[PDB]
Order: sequence, then structure tokens, then C-alpha cells
Amino acid sequence: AMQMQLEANADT
Amino acid sequence: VDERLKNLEPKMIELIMNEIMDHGPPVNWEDIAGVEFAKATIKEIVVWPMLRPDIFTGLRGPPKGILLFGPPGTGKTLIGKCIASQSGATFFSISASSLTSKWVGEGEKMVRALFAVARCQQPAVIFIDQIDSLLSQRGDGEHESSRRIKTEFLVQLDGATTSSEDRILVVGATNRPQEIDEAARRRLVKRLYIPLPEASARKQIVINLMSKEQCCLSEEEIEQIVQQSDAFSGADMTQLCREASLGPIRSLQTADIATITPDQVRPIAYIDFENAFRTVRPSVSPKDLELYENWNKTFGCGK
Amino acid sequence: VDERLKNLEPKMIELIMNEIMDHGPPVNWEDIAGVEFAKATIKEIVVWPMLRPDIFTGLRGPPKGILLFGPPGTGKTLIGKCIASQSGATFFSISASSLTSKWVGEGEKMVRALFAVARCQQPAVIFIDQIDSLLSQRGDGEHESSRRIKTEFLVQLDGATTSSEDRILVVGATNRPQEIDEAARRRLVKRLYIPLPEASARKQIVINLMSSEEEIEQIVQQSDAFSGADMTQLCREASLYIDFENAFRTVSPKDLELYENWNKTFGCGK
Amino acid sequence: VDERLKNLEPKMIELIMNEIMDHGPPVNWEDIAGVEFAKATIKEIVVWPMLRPDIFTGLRGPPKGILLFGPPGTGKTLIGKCIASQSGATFFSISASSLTSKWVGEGEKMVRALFAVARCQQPAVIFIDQIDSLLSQRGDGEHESSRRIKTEFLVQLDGATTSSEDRILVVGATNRPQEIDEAARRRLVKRLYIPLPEASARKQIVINLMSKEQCCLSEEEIEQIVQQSDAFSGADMTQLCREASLGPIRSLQTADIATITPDQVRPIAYIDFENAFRTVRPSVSPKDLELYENWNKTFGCGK
Amino acid sequence: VDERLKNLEPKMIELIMNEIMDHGPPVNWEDIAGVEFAKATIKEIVVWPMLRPDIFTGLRGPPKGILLFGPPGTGKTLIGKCIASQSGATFFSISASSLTSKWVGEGEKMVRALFAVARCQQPAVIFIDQIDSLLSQRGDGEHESSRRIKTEFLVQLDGATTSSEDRILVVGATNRPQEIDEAARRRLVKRLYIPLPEASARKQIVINLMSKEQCCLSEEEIEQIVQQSDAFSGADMTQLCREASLGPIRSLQTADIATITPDQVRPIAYIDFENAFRTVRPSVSPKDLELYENWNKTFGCGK
Amino acid sequence: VDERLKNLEPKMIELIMNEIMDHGPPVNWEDIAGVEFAKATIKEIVVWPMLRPDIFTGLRGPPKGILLFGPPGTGKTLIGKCIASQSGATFFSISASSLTSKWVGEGEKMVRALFAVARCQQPAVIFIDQIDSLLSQRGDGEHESSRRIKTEFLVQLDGATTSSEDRILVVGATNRPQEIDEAARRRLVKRLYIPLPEASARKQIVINLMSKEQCCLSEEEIEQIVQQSDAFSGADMTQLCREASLGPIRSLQTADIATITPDQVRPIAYIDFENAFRTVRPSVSPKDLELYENWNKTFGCGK
Amino acid sequence: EPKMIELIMNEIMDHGPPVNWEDIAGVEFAKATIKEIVVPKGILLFGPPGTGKTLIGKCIASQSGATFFSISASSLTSKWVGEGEKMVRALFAVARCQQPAVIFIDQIDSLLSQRGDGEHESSRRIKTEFLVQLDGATTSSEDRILVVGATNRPQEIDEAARRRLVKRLYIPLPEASARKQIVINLMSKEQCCLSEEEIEQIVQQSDAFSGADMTQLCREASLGPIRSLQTTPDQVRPIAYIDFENAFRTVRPSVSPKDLELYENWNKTFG
Ligand SMILES: Nc1ncnc2c1ncn2[C@@H]1O[C@H](COP(=O)(O)OP(=O)(O)OP(=O)(O)O)[C@@H](O)[C@H]1O
Ligand SMILES: Nc1ncnc2c1ncn2[C@@H]1O[C@H](COP(=O)(O)OP(=O)(O)OP(=O)(O)O)[C@@H](O)[C@H]1O
Ligand SMILES: Nc1ncnc2c1ncn2[C@@H]1O[C@H](COP(=O)(O)OP(=O)(O)OP(=O)(O)O)[C@@H](O)[C@H]1O
Ligand SMILES: Nc1ncnc2c1ncn2[C@@H]1O[C@H](COP(=O)(O)OP(=O)(O)OP(=O)(O)O)[C@@H](O)[C@H]1O
Ligand SMILES: Nc1ncnc2c1ncn2[C@@H]1O[C@H](COP(=O)(O)OP(=O)(O)OP(=O)(O)O)[C@@H](O)[C@H]1O
Ligand SMILES: Nc1ncnc2c1ncn2[C@@H]1O[C@H](COP(=O)(O)OP(=O)(O)O)[C@@H](O)[C@H]1O
Ligand SMILES: [Mg+2]
Ligand SMILES: [Mg+2]
Ligand SMILES: [Mg+2]
Ligand SMILES: [Mg+2]
Ligand SMILES: [Mg+2]
Ligand SMILES: [Mg+2]
Repeated sequence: AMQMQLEANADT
Repeated sequence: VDERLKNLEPKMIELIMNEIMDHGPPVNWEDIAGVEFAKATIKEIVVWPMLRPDIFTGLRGPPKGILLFGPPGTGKTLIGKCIASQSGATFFSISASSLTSKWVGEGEKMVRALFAVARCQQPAVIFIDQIDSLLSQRGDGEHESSRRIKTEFLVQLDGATTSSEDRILVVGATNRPQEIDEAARRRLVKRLYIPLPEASARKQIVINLMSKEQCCLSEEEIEQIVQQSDAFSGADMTQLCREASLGPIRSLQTADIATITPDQVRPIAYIDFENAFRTVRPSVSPKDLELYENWNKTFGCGK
Repeated sequence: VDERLKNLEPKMIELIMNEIMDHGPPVNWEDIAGVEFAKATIKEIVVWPMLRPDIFTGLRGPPKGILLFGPPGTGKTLIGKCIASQSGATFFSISASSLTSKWVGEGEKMVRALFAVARCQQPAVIFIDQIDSLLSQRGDGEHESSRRIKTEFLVQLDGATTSSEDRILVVGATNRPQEIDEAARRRLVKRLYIPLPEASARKQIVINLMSSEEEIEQIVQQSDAFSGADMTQLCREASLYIDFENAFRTVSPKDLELYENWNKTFGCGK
Repeated sequence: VDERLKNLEPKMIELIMNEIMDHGPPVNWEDIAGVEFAKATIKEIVVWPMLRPDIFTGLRGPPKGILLFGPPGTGKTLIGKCIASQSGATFFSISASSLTSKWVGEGEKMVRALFAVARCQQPAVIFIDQIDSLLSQRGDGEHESSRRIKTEFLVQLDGATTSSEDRILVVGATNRPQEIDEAARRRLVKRLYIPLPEASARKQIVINLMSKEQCCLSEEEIEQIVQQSDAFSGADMTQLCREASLGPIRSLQTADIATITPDQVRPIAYIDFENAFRTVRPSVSPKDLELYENWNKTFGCGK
Repeated sequence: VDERLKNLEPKMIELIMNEIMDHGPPVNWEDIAGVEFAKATIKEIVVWPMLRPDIFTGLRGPPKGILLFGPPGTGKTLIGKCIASQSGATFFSISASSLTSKWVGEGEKMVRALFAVARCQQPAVIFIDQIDSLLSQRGDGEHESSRRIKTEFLVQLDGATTSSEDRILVVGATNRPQEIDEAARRRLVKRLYIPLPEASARKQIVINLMSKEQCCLSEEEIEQIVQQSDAFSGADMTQLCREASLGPIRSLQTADIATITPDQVRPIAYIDFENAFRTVRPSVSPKDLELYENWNKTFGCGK
Repeated sequence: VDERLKNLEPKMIELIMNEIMDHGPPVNWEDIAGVEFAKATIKEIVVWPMLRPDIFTGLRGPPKGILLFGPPGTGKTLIGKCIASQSGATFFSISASSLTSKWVGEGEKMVRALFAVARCQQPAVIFIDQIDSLLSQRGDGEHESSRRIKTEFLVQLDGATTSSEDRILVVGATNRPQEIDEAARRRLVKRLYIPLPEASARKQIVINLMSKEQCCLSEEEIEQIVQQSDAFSGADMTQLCREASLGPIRSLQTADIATITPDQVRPIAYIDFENAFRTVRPSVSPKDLELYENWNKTFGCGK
Repeated sequence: EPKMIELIMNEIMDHGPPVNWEDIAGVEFAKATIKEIVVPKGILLFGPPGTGKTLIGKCIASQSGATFFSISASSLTSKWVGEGEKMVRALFAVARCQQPAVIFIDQIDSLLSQRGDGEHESSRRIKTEFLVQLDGATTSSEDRILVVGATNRPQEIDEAARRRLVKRLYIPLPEASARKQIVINLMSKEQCCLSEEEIEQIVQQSDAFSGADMTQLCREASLGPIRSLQTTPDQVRPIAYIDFENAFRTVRPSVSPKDLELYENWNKTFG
């Protein structure tokens, strides 16, 4: 029982 | 309403709106056999404000909270379904899967989005089938997500943003009221007990179920059937009727059932009722009931 | 039909579909043998709606739930396999470990996806071995995930959203029936006892699997309180009349008493 | 001022500004009944600095951080609302939903933006309801997000950057003070205990709430009502009054309610209260109270 | 020479430069009463190298790290502020919010830019408050961002490119030293335990706080105050002094508030402290101290 | 040869080029006091092919990939420095921050550019500190950037384009070898474990570090000092020597520092070490070592 | 678009040392299938690290006598929006133009993997472009083409892309006969003298050894003689069993038995 986060990525 | 939904992400709003329940087949109040005090209380809660908003405004407003508790099979979900149609307000069917998520902080945002969407559509009714799962007693050393969800529920129900003269109703059902959090238990002011059906309730259930299926039963037969069936819940009575209805089919000649027609089937008589009784037994032991009684004596609002 | 699958995670649907098993070798009721009342009840429940659906629809429809309680190695999985092969319906097999996951909230999503996918095809059978593990008595203190999974299962089986005509049958085989929660017990209306094979059943099984009358009768009489797995192993090693006696010369009944009491209280038998 | 907000992003500032509680109905100190010591302390904290900034500055500068604890439904959020109304300062209503986020490095930034925005508007009041969700005892194995949020909150409440003056008041309310972090407990210097209302508090509550109902009771009836209603929380008295006001409606015939005008309503009488007592019981068990008292002795600032 | 900042992006350089603390209120070692060994070692670390760099250069050079641990409110941040004021060198106040970033790869680049910038303003002091959030034990299933940040911090503190002879000092404060990574723990060579104030420390704090506010207190009264105030921390002593400062305000009548009469207020007396003792309680439970002692005996450097 | 760098943009090449570590202070193998086997292995790997390439080519060519694991502060970075100094080849000091970018699809580009530039200058040595950050076990759920970087590393180290005769060496140092991905483990054929120094290593370290400072130490005193320093790491001995070197300064009276001549300082005696031992403790807990041995016997390359 | 096509054209495999089928030895069935099909659009090769998949790729590049493309994640990923799909289209067009064409993908999981939360739009677009281009090229069958690749974690390959790769092959650890063949092939080049019993004992000692581990052991054995000498080639002592005994001191298996069951079950199911 554990949660996780996310990292954004830039694609211009 | 863009004003109060701008903050919320559109995806969460769509997920919440997906919880709207279709009306489905109508379920009238008379279909609910047995409980009367709870039925009258629910009527006063829901029907009365709709008809005369002017009279009940102010200090006579609806409580905005209900908690149905009783042993399995007594008909809590049936009452919820009946309210879903008779009330006429927007109905939300919320379960554990709807709110819980594996991403950090999404549970509280889902709760807030649910409450905001409910506030947009007024009047609205929110029904939680198993409230004990989400509103269990808070204890030390528990996952932070559950604590956040419980606190968010408490704040949304009785937070600073909450205002009077708002038509939102929350209804919850559970078989284990003793595990409900006290702080959350405070909001659910009206706590209704649904015990096992009485003799009159069983008679009414049997009569209603057998009315559709043509049969010839004398009054003494019904009385002795009621006497024999004791400590029987509504589900037990329904199963007994279902088993009895198949007696004529069982007595039909083997290999002819495939080619048989409904016209050739004989009516239902008392002969199959005893056979059904032989194959049906109560599903709720007497041991547990005492606990419920004590709770109904302590926190129950019944008379 | 994809409309009702709008809100489900596609990978969850893929996993649920992968959980389905392709049809195995054909099996028949006579092959397993050893049960008569159970065979009659199960066939009445399953076959009759298919052959003449028009008459059986309504108050006399299927009950949507079956439980099988008994000692280990008593042919429980055989009944489920026979139902899957003969019923001609999509068969779903679920174990205790399938629903469990490390991340929080995955069990409820798995249960919801399983039920929705099974609902996609109206005729289907969901067989859940070791039902007493995932569905167990809800104590005062326990893991949150287990409580969520149990409540989600109960809601899926019975709830406001659920509507008639589901035509989904849940079959659960257990060995510890007294650990089943009462709320879950209510759903499984038809509860059947699978006991050890009788003399005639044991004789039939041994004669069929092995492939004079006095020798067969003596062998049947000698073997007492032996489960199907024991017979299978004994015959397999024997094949590797004197040899049969040598193999014979090569479970406990004290606990079984409780089963009888349970079968007396909540069993569907007479 | 862009000088102090140049580090933050516009989205953070907009989200924080959305949390400002717009002025609502006015709630005065007379509405809150029974809590004399807490009311006096809050007055000394908030009102006195406004009147005379010069005398109360320096060593007499008002402390930052207040904690409220007690059994559920005893008037904590009511005190928060009263402070918001009478503080004459920008009011921020924060909750776990606003701060927590699913992206890495967001909770700390949200806390910093909140504190900076509150710093721009002075004086300011930050009210965190159900603080135990956010500030709990730190433990091994917890997700890094919670630890980072807690440490950022601590670094904002104190630290090298923090300086004197800069009027900012943080108020928290909770039902489980024993789980508050050791470090966070230091910041909340003033910790207050709000117990169940006493006889005088119950009398004041009933009189004030029933004055608007336009009824008539004799002094002996009020005394008996106060005496019978024992161990009732703040919300219990309100629920009793609400359910007592429906007595006249119940007495009236069901058919006439649709046609009856508001004028033809019997005034509330003691019989309604007697009926209400039969269906209303305390929602807080006396079992859980004892622990609070012990905490009040160990850490409470009361006399 | 700009070659130091050639690789780093200008925006990160600006963000780092924004972290330099201004010339806050002066603070000297005299104000920090209590611990004496810690002050002596800090002086040896910071003051001596600048007085005669030739003598202390080489093997006698100061270490590159310091750690401070103890219960809450024991003057760790006060020691950091005093070091910043007296060290006469650029002082960076870093925190978790200053380094974490949602975008992938910026977390370690922020640390690299910080160390590069601090390398140009030599001598420089980098102070990290609540360091346990940034350099906790490396878990088995932690997010990649945390692992990369910890690895970058370890590399910057000790690495091949350092080549020694860099006047960069890193200071950390925490309440949970047992959670610090061993690889990072070895970097902080000098670990200092700061216990609660002793009798002399409490007396000095009281004298310092009462010197500014004129009062007439005899030696016996001060001795009694010191005797009664047991287990109090520095924050507790400051809170007690602030509470006692309000005695004259409460003594006068309410109407005086409108007139104020600043000269009318009587000097603080011993009765004020007597009353203040009732409303002030120690904020640190003894049960938490044990662990610290063990750690101080296992990894501490205090004789 | 621009042909091998045809498809590399100049900006990528500049970042790789500027990371080359310039020749710092010299470091010799005898300067490293510790395990002889690792030193001999590294010498055979690096020095011997350079001296006699003709005989140590083809099959006998040096391998590509070395890993150094052990508890903190065991001289791994010192070995890296010595390799850089004595190899006489281009030395690249790579870290996590170097090869990570926020833009999509640039980490793999950075790795390709690094390997191409290294191939351009041969012989070359690539040193990665804390390799567990870049090459770690590929978890079930992770961002695409990390997986792409790991796969690019694996391809570059071993791939169809890769061929023998490339004088490029990759050296990694880590404290948590069990977390290295097995695919990455295969490339690093030579695994070297560097445990805590023994009595002989401690004696050598003390002699080397103390010979640079004038003093007189008796043989029995040196033996006793070595005996006392039990479980100390390589950095612990240096810290102990530094602490001892400060004793003479403390011996002199206050205010003498400003004007004391360098000559008028007492040399270091045994009492200095006796005092130092009080304030110096081992920085590595023994319980942490249990893992390393278990791994060393399972995948170690040492007899 | 000359510059864009230049990058694709510059990824063709260059001349290198020859590689022959007999060298692989261990995996006979996969070699048979590959040689039957080379002279089934998609072939996937999976197994524990160091099983010679890249060696198979190099052998195919050297023997097939056709254009060989070495494409990885770095080459097919660009920061500019929309250029990844265009570059994939250019790669497929160039492969079709020069026929026959062989495209080798090392670490396929990087390019395409099971769909997961938080995936960027660019990766999904590139994956869809790859799938559609492969289907379009394969359906017509007018132009010869072959696409193969390697990956150590086949369970992460998405089903949608998995169905395109009809051929799936598993390469287990080398067998005793394979180990002996590798030993003789690698050691026969250098002057050596050993008995058959010695080689049998070496094979028995080397258990659960991958090809890379065996190569490292052989290199250590060949290096041992230099260790023997104190501080011309004629001075080298012939390699004997003592060298192998010394090498076994510092050589250990690099592949744990933990995940072998996973590979075995996956191969049985879909292999
Ligand atoms: N009072 C009742 N009158 C008529 N039918 C009833 C009654 N109570 C239960 N039933 C029958 O029970 C079945 C549905 O029960 P329902 O789902 O409402 O039970 P429940 O109390 O909500 O159960 P659970 O505790 O498992 O959530 C239907 O057959 C309904 O006819
Ligand atoms: N001391 C009080 N005086 C007057 N009314 C009160 C008092 N306490 C509670 N009430 C009434 O109870 C209603 C709800 O109580 P309130 O929201 O203040 O409880 P609480 O202590 O914040 O509860 P919780 O612990 O659930 O957050 C208030 O609107 C007010 O009507
Ligand atoms: N040794 C001391 N001498 C005098 N005053 C002190 C001392 N220690 C603490 N104080 C007082 O306590 C106030 C707050 O303490 P401070 O902020 O330094 O605590 P801290 O060690 O940083 O706390 P934390 O462990 O909670 O991060 C200081 O402003 C000062 O007034
Ligand atoms: N074996 C050794 N011989 C001589 N000096 C040593 C040795 N080990 C450590 N030292 C001394 O300790 C100092 C710090 O050690 P160093 O930075 O090389 O450790 P490390 O192995 O790189 O550590 P980490 O595990 O933290 O990455 C070195 O500069 C050197 O002064
Ligand atoms: N079956 C084999 N026959 C001969 N050599 C082999 C074999 N398997 C591996 N090798 C040796 O392994 C090295 C090449 O391994 P290769 O790169 O093909 O492995 P891999 O499974 O693709 O590795 P990874 O997953 O680590 O990238 C060469 O030394 C080759 O000699
Ligand atoms: N009543 C039976 N008749 C024939 N075979 C049986 C019977 N019971 C068990 N078996 C044999 O035992 C094996 C395993 O039995 P299983 O289905 O696992 O029993 P259970 O479900 O009680 O664990 C099957 O392969 C089956 O052939
Ligand atoms: Mg229900
Ligand atoms: Mg089985
Ligand atoms: Mg509240
Ligand atoms: Mg501090
Ligand atoms: Mg190092
Ligand atoms: Mg490979």
C-alpha cells in the first residue's frame, strides 16, 4: 500500500 | 456552473458525472414491507421539503444526514433504491473504487470534486453502500491517504465553506456501525435501525411476491407458513418463494420440461411450500443481534 | 458494447481478458462421478435456463451464486471444470493472489474491471478458488486494502447499480466455511457439501481409472475414508491384482465433524 | 507586490488567492457560549494588537500559532468562523486537498506560496481544519512527500528568514492532538481545550436558538430542559431544538399541511421538547473524554 | 573568471543568488546562553581560519561539514543565525522547496548550481534547516528524483573535482539524526548535541530577557524561578517571559486600554511570574530524550 | 576525425569537452595505504598494456568496466584520483547532472555524445561516482527518460557498433551494489571490494600523514595508537590526525594566536592522540557490513 | 530534406571483423530458424544477459550480405514536436528503397513498451507510427524486408506491438557441449596443450556460466601465465590446468537464478 508521483517532460 | 467548477480538473468532473445512476424500474414505498418508523422518517426528510419549501425553510430544514444499520438482508439497499426514484433528486452511487487512487493526493481532490458537483445539481442525494470501508475509526499508524480522505470527508460535510439552506443529502448503509468514526458519526444525525422482518412483514412480503404468480392458498395456510418461518430475513423469504415456485417444475415429468409450456404447468399449492422449507434455513445467527440492540439503545434515534 | 467500458483502464481490461482460459479437453458429469444431489442441483441451476429460457425467466430464474464446502481433494475443481465445459459460457478463474497488489487501491479497480468485463458477455461463469481467503470475516482491526476489496465485492454482487438479467454466476469453493463473512454468505444462496466418495463412487472411480467382482468388492471395502486425490495417486503408483494389494498396503476424521454441523445449519441439503 | 512574488509561479498565486474566504453572515462572540477562557485568550491575541500596535509590540508581540482540541461538535469551527468575522483581516481556509499534489516537489512550493501570499496581505489569519491530516508525528518509511511538506511547514513557521512583526496567525483545530508532531507542537504555543457545554452554556444556547422560533416556555420548563439534557455536545442541543420545532407540524393533520398557511401553526411548547428527548441522545460517548483531560493537564495552557 | 558559471544556466544562477540572506538583526554569541562546548568548537571552526590562514592552512584546515541535533527549541537555528551574523561571510539559507523541481533533471542541477555559486563567493556558509528531508536514508523503492538529488549532494560535498582548499562550510540542523544517510553522515564530521538549558542557562536567559524590560527582581526570586522552571527549553523560557510581560496589562482595568497610559503600567514583579507558571507547561516530553542520548554516545563528538 | 562526430551538434560536444578533469596535485600508488590486491589488479589493468601494448593486445587486452564497492569512506575516490594521475590519459568526471536534461530525448543524445568524444580521445578513462544513480535496477514503473538512459548505456558499453581495440575504460564506485541492474552488472567484469583498513593499513596511513609534520613518536606509542583505532575507516584516521594536530594550539593561552610565531609551537605528542580519541568515534556502524560480505562472496572478483 | 535523410543513411552498419555461424554453437534451433527465414516479418529474441543475442545480430549483419541498420532509442527520438514520426517514416522509406533490408533493434523495450500512466504524447505517436509502417510494409509483401531485435525483459512489450512480431525465440544458457565448443574455439587460436579429461573437468566446473562469463574465464586463464612470470612471446609458458584452477578462484556466475522461472514460464506460454 504505497503511492507514487510523476515528473513532467517538455517537448516543444 | 463554470464559477464553482473552474478549479476542478475536467477529468475528475467527468468521472464524477459518470457516477450518475439511471432511474431504472420504479420502486414504490409500498413495495418496502416491514419498517414503518424508518419509512415515515425518510418521508419527512425528503418528501416534505419538496412540497412546501417555505414552511420547512430555516430551523426546520432537512438534517442532511442518514445512516441505515442492520443485519444483512434487511433491505437497506432496497430503501436506498426506493429513495433514488421517489425523491426525484439527482442520485449519486459512490463506492470505494470511485474515490481511492494510487496517485498522491488524488483521493481528497476526488472527494472535493464529488461534493462540488453534488452542490451544483440541487437537490441531490449521495448514497454510499458500504460507509464503514471509507469512514472507519481513525487509528495510529495508518496510511496517510486514508487519513486524508476521512478528514476531507469531515471538512466537506461540516467545514467552514458549508452553508445552510443547501439541498445535499448523504445516505450511508453498513452492517458494522460500531466501527464508524465518532467525528463522522456526528454528521449522520439520523441513525435508523432495520431489524429482521416481523410476522406481519413476512406475511406482506409473501403476499406481494405470490400475487404475481397465480396460486390458491387459504388463510390458515399463510398463517402456518408465517409461523414456521421464523428469524427469516427478506432475502430468506425471497429465496423460499423462489424455491417453492419451482416445485411444480420439479414434479413435471422428466425430459418433458424441455417441450413443456407454461399453460400446462399447474398452480402453486401448499405441497411445495414444505419441500422448500426443507431446503431453506435462516442465514443470520441470533448471536449477533444483541450487539445491534445495544447500539440502537445507545446511539440509535428510533423510538 | 464498449460504451459501458468507457471509464475502465485499458490495461486492466487486457489483464482481465488474459485471465480467461481457453476451453480444455471435454469432460462429462459421469467422468467425475461420486455426487448425485450436487449434480442434480447444479444441472437444474445451469442447464435449464439455456434449453428453455422463456419459461424460466422471472421469479424462477437462476439464483446467481453457488458455494461448495468440503475437505481437500474432494472433486471441487472438477465440478467447476465440468460447468465451464458443458455450460458453454465464458469461464473466468480467479485466485486469491490475483486481486492483491502492492499499490494502494488496485484491488478495488481489479474487482470492478473483472465484474464489468464479465458483464460484457451475459453468459459467463466466475469460479473463485480459496474464496475464504479474499472474502473473510471482517474483524475490528485489519488491513484497509482487504476491507476495501471485501466491500467492493459485496457491492458488485449486490448494489443499487446492479440490475436483474445479469446472467453472471459466481462459484466459490472453500475448505473453511466458518470463516466466510455473513454478508458474503448471504450472496451465495445455494451452498453444497462435497463429502468423501461413497462405496459405489469409489468402486466406479477405481474401475474406470485403472482401465473379478469379488476382488473389486474386497478392494472397495478395504478403502475407507479416502479422498479422490488419494485414489488417483494410489492407482497411478499401482500401474507402475497383487500389485494393487501391495499399493494399498503402501486426512483425519476428527475435524470433519464440524463440516456436518455447518451442513446442518447453513447447508442446502436435506 | 511582485518583489516578494517573483520566485513563485502565477498558477500557485492564483490557487492560493482562490482559497481566501469571502465574507459571509456575521457571527459575534455572544453566539459562542460557555468558553470564557478561550474567548478571553483569543480576544487578547487578536483584538488588542489592532487597537494599540505600539504597546503590544516587542516582547508583548502576539504569539503566532494556536491549537484547539476537544470532543467532536463542541464549537471549534464556530470559533474559527467567529475569528474570521471579527478579526478584520484576510482569512485563508486551507485544507489537505489544496496543498497536496501528485507531481514531485509541489507540496513544499504550495506551502511557501501560501505563506508568501499571506505575508503580502497583513494582517492575515490562516485556519487549517483537521490539522492532524497534515501535521502528524514523523515516522520511518513514510512517503517523502509528507516529510517534505511537514519540514517546509516548520521552516515557514520559524527559521532564519522569519522575522518579528509580520502579523500572521495560524489556527488549527483537531480531535486527536496526541498525534501532532513534536516540532509542530512547539509552534502552536497556545493550546486550548474546548469541553462539552456546561449547564450555563446549554441554557444560553437553548435560549438564543429558540428566541427566533417565537415560542413560549416557563422558567421551570427551561430549568427542567437544561437538567435533562446532560452530556449533550454543542450540536446535540441544536439537533434537539431542530427536532422539537417539528412537533406542531406532526400534530397537524397530514392532509392539511399542503393547504395550511404559515399563520395557523401552534407555538412550540414543552411537550415538543419532551417528545424530542425521547428520540435524541448524546452522540459522544464518555469513554473517550478522559484522555483529553489528561492531555489538557500535560500540555494545556488552561488554569 | 566566469569559467565556473560557464556550464550552468543563467536562470539557475539567479535563483541561487536569490537565496542569500540579507543583513538581518545583529546577533552575537553573548545572546546565545547555554551550551559552551558547541560555541567553543564553532568558534575554532570559523573564526580561527580567517585570523591567520597561514597557520591553519593544510592539515590544520577546518572541516567542510557540521551537524546539530537535539530536541525541538534548543537554539539550533539561533546558533545558525549567530554564525551567519558573526562569520563575516556570504550566508545561503537553503531548504527543500529551493531545490526540488517537477521537471526531470532540474533537481540535481539546482544543487550543482548552488555549489558552483557558493564556490565563487568564498568564504561561504551553506545552512540547511531540517536536513533530514533532503538526505534521508536511501530506500530500496524511493523515487529516482530523490536518489539523484542525494547522489549529487554526496558528490558535491566530496568528489574528485573538489581538490580541497575550498572555503565552503555546510551546516545542518535536524531533530531525527537517526534517519540521516551514513554516506552523508560521514561528510558532517563534527556532530553536536544541544540539550535542554541547564540552571545557569535558564538564569542567563531570564536575565537577558528581563534586562530590556525594566523590572525589580531580587536574587531569591530569580533563584526560585530557576528552580521551578524544570525541563523547560529555550522556547519555553521565552514563552514564560512573554506571558509574564502581560501581567501589568491584565492588572489594570479594561477602560485603561483606550487610555493606554504607557507610563502607568507597573514594572514586572514576581507575582506576574507566579501567575505565568500556571498557564505555561513544558513542551518536550522526557520520553523522547532517551534516543538522543544513545546517539550522542554512539556518534557524538562531545567529551 | 570529424567523421565519427558528424551527427553530433556542437552544443552537445561542448558540454562533454568541458567536463574533462585537469591535472591536479599528483597522487601515487604508495600514497594509497590499504588493500594490495586491488592496487595490483588496477596496475595490471591500466599500466601494463600501456608499457607493452604489443604483448597485451588481442585476447590479453584489458577488460572494459570496473566496479568498486564497499562501506563509506574506504578510499574509492582516492583510487579514482590515483588512476587519473598515473594513467596519463584523458579523464572524464561524469555525474548524474551531466547526462540528464528536461527536454525529451536528450539524455540518450548526451550519452552518445559522451561515448563518441571518449572514442575520439584514446586512451581515455571514464569515471562515474555513485553509479547507482544512473545504472539502477529497472523497476516496473518508472519514467521513460531513465529507461532510455539505461538502455543507451547498455548499448554503448556493449553493442553491434562497439568493437574491441577501443582504449576506453569505465570505472564506477558505489555503496549499494545490490541495486545495480544485472545487465549493467555484466559489463563490469572486475568487481572490487574495499573493506575497512586493518592494523597494517592504519599504521601506514598514520606514518604517511604524520611524516609531513615534524614530531617524535615512539614505536610503542604508535602501536598503541593503532590498537586503539579499531573499526575506524580511512577518513576516520585522517579526522583523528586532524583533531590531534589542533591540540598544540589549544595548549597555548588565549590571545597568543594573533602574534604567536610558528616556531613556538610544541610538536605533536602522544597526549594529543589520547585527547583526540575522546572526541572521535567511528562513522560506520558494524551492522551495515553484513550485507557487503554476502554480496562479495556471491559476485566478487577477489580471492 | 537532405539533412534529415543524412542521419538515417549514416546509421548503416560498417565493415568489421568477420563472424561465422559455427562460433555461436550453443543455440542450434534459433540459428536454424534464422538461416531458414533469412535466405515471419518480426523476430524477437529474449533471454538472460550474455546469451549471444548481439552476437547473432553481428553474425547476421556479416553473413546476410545486405544493408544492416543499427537503430536505438537515441537515434529515433527528437525534442522537436512531430519529427519522430517523420524520421521513422524516412527510415522505413529508405529501408524499402534499398532492398533487401535488415533492421536490428537493440533494447526494443526502450522504443516501445507496455502502455503506462504518465506517458508522453510523443512516445505514443512514435509507437503508433512504427506499428502502422510495419503493417503497411508487411501487408503488400512486394519488397523483401526483415526486422529483428533483442530485449532482456519481454514481459514489458505491449500486446499491440507484440502481435506484429510473430516469431519469438528464447536463448537459454550454454550447454556442456556448447561450453566445450566455445572453449576449444577460443583456445585453439592460441598455442595450448590440454587433455580431453581436462576439458571435461573444466566443463563440469563451469556450471550455469553464460557466454560472457566463459569468455572472461578464458581471458583470465590466458592472462595467468603473465602473472606467473616475474617483473618476447617465446617466454610465455603453455596454458595448463593450473591456469584454469587459478582463474576459477576469481570467476563466479553473473546471473542469479531468481528470474529464471519467469523466463521459462514466459517462453513456455508465448515462446
Ligand atoms: N423489507 C423488505 N421487503 C421486501 N423485500 C425485501 C425486504 N428486505 C429485503 N428484501 C429483499 O432482499 C433483496 C435485496 O436486499 P437488499 O440488497 O436491499 O439488502 P441489504 O440489507 O441492503 O443487504 P446487505 O447487508 O447485504 O448490503 C430483494 O429480494 C428484496 O426483495
Ligand atoms: N459552543 C457552542 N455554542 C453554540 N453553538 C454551538 C457550539 N458548539 C457547537 N455549536 C453548534 O454546532 C454546530 C456545528 O458545530 P461545529 O461545527 O462548531 O463543531 P466542531 O467542534 O467544529 O466539530 P468537529 O469536531 O466535527 O469539527 C454549530 O453550527 C453550532 O450550531
Ligand atoms: N540557548 C538559547 N539561549 C537563549 N534563547 C534561546 C536558546 N535556545 C532557544 N532560544 C529561544 O528560542 C527561540 C526559538 O528557538 P530556535 O528557533 O533557535 O529553535 P531551533 O533549535 O531552531 O528549533 P527546532 O528544533 O524546532 O527547529 C529563539 O528565538 C530564542 O528566543
Ligand atoms: N585507503 C586509504 N588510504 C589512504 N587514505 C585514505 C584511504 N581511504 C580513505 N583515505 C582518506 O580519506 C579521505 C576520504 O576518503 P575518500 O573520499 O577517498 O573515500 P571514498 O571511498 O571515495 O568514499 P565514499 O564511499 O563516501 O564515496 C581520502 O581523501 C583520504 O584522505
Ligand atoms: N552462445 C554464445 N556463443 C558464443 N559466444 C557467446 C554466446 N553467448 C554469449 N557469448 C559471448 O558474449 C559476448 C556477446 O554477448 P551479447 O552482447 O550478444 O549478449 P546479450 O544477451 O545481448 O547481452 P545484454 O543483455 O547484456 O546486452 C561475446 O563475448 C560472445 O562471445
Ligand atoms: N470425485 C472425484 N472423482 C474423480 N476424480 C477426482 C475426484 N476428486 C478428486 N479427483 C482427482 O483429484 C485431482 C485433484 O482434485 P481437486 O479438483 O484438486 O480436488 P479439490 O478441488 O477438492 O482440491 C483431479 O485431477 C481429479 O482427477
Ligand atoms: Mg445492500
Ligand atoms: Mg487443487
Ligand atoms: Mg469542524
Ligand atoms: Mg529551527
Ligand atoms: Mg567517493
Ligand atoms: Mg546486446
